[PDB]
Amino acid sequence: LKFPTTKEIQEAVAAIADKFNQENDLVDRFFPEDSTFASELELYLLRTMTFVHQTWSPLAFKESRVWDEKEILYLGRLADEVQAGVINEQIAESLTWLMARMRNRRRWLTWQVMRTGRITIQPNDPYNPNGLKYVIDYGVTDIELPLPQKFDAKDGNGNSAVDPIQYFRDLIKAATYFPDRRPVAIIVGPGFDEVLADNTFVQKYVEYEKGWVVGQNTVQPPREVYRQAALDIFKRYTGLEVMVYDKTYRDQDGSVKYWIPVGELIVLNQSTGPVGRFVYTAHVAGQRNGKVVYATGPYLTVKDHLQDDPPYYAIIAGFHGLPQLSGYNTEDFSFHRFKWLKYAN
Amino acid sequence: KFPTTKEIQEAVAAIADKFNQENDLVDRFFPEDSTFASELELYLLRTQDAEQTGMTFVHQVGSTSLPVEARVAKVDLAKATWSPLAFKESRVWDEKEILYLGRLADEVQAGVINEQIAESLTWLMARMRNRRRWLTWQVMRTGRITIQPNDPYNPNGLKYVIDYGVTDIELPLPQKFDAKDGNGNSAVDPIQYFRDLIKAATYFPDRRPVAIIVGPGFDEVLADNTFVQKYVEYEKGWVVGQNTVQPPREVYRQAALDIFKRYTGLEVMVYDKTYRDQDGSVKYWIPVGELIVLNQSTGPVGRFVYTAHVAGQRNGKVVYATGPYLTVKDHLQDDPPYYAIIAGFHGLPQLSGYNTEDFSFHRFKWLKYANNV
Amino acid sequence: ASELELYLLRTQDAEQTGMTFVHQVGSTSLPVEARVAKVDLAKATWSPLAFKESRVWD
Repeated sequence: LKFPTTKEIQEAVAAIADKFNQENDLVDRFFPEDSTFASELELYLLRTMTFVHQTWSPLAFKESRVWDEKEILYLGRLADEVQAGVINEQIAESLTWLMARMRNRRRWLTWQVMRTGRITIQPNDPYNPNGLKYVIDYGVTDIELPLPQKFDAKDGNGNSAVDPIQYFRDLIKAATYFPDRRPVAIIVGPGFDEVLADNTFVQKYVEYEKGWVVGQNTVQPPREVYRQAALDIFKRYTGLEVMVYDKTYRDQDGSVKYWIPVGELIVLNQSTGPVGRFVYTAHVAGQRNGKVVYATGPYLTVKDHLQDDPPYYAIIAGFHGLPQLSGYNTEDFSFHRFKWLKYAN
Repeated sequence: KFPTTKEIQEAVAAIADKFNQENDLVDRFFPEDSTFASELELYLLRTQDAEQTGMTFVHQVGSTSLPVEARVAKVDLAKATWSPLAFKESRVWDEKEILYLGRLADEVQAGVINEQIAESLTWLMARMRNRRRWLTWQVMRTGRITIQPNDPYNPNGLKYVIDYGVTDIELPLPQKFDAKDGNGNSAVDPIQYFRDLIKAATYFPDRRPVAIIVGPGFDEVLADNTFVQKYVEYEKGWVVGQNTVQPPREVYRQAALDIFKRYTGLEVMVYDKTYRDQDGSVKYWIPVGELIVLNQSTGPVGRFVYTAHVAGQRNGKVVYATGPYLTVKDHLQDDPPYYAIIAGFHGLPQLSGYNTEDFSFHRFKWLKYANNV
Repeated sequence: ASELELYLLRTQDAEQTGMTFVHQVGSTSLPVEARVAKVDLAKATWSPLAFKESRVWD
């Protein structure tokens, strides 16, 4: 008996989405969920006095994985009486892998639109069959930061060239007049402290406080300490937050890709909280027996091909999406909120 | 969220009526006809004239009649090897614009979709008509039909070389018209050239150039011909030695086609029309320079034939449609997101009645001289 | 609708004829190109303006 329950499918989709939103994350909180009824091909948006009296198209994606329906009716005709409970487990595992690659897709869109700014897709991706390309602009003043010189440059026994404490101090001085240019929080998912451990300017400044001079009392400040002390040291010196968030990536390559770039950093300066938006847009569904309706959540339903002489059993959680950038300024058209320097040589 | 089907058929008939209200040369030459057959006989046959005259017999009294030589239908016994090339097409719409118009036309879903319906129907009718024009003009300008994937309606390469055995589809020009000699003069009087064609056709019934077709301007080539220049000089009574010194080029251009049509007696017709095949360069069916003559008559040559409609037949014994059709395809439920309509035809234009006497048949020929632009 | 649809893009001409799609009958289908009309184009850039004006006499 291949009978699956539809309200129970909605409840299991609710449980799977509860598990998906259970694993919460920073980049999810930057570009959050939103569901409108009108797309109108509007992606790059603009958003930013109680008087005393007397440019894109919507980029969409849906998911469906096929299985062997002959294997399915094989097992469902063999295990006859406990068919429903045995098959609902496979329904659960199917919805698990479904929601897994779906959340990987949405979160993929978010970290791709952050660390690179733009979104262009290729036919060469094995994630998708066809891969027809579509490009989306950015609208930011500076997509990335300038550098005087790189950070993993060595001189002597162990020393890094430029001090990011002194450089962000100079940014504090230059942004005292304009507090929108002062970096509020820095974002680093994978490892970033091997260069701050190289800074014997900074290790020397720490042992100035600690009173063991590198030539007088101690011999060599061990960089393995500074690999997990440099966060507290850099925060004590400059005075901004450090947040560490990193995930895996399921693709044909199998290489676990961090979503923050390895090495350098990610910087916000203007504000704190959600930058931009993910926009759920409308799903095409059944028109109706009556009249039209647009889906307001990622719609999910089942497909049986028992009736069809070419058989294939699958399921689809069909919906359509849209990425939204940050609310642009009403003073200039380029709107800077995120930036990042680059020393990944 | 869809218009009516009989209203869509009436609207497509209205668009076809607006299309056919605009006539054409090539619509006059090859009017439509329909067959349930598909054998695609490459030639019709009709030949019985005074150039096929014959006469009765000198027979004596009281003897047996000397009978008729029956060479006509005996030589007419042959079989044709050709196959119809059916031309069918179907637009489609992305589901994004379907939902876009379902949202944007929440107040009036009828008209804002019916305008797109009329646009798609009329543009598809125009593409069909220009495909038929391509077929007819392409066979009339070369004698044969050839296909390759280089031509941008053919991504596939489904190529079918169809020839019709016209004897000399083209005409020898020893050189072009406007070959410059002396300082600069003409190589050949075109009118004296056409009267040489008549002079060769003094004994021949179907070599005598009756009417002529040309797409673009060749009149500047006429003005470069010092023969036509001297004709216009004698026409207005001017003398380049004595009366005038230099008339313009544009007196010559103005008087050239007039003096040509008056002296040669063949009707010059101009039917340059328009096609680009996704290349931007909208071209004329006849290229520049070279021109197509007719030497049999002026009248209908050939026949456009509708090949029978292949379709989902019915429950029982079948019958096919007899002209261009239309049907819609709704995929609002299906997994690939689209909507589509389809309206094709199955057909082929056929040539005229061949001569039943011999295999030779040539109502039209063409000569090439476009050596400089 | 005040569509702000400034530049109309309607190549509805006999100049843009193309041809019908040559296809082998009996074989599997191949539709005609709807991208010859349009595939993907951005939004229209206009500020759709307005005329309103009022007469007056004392």
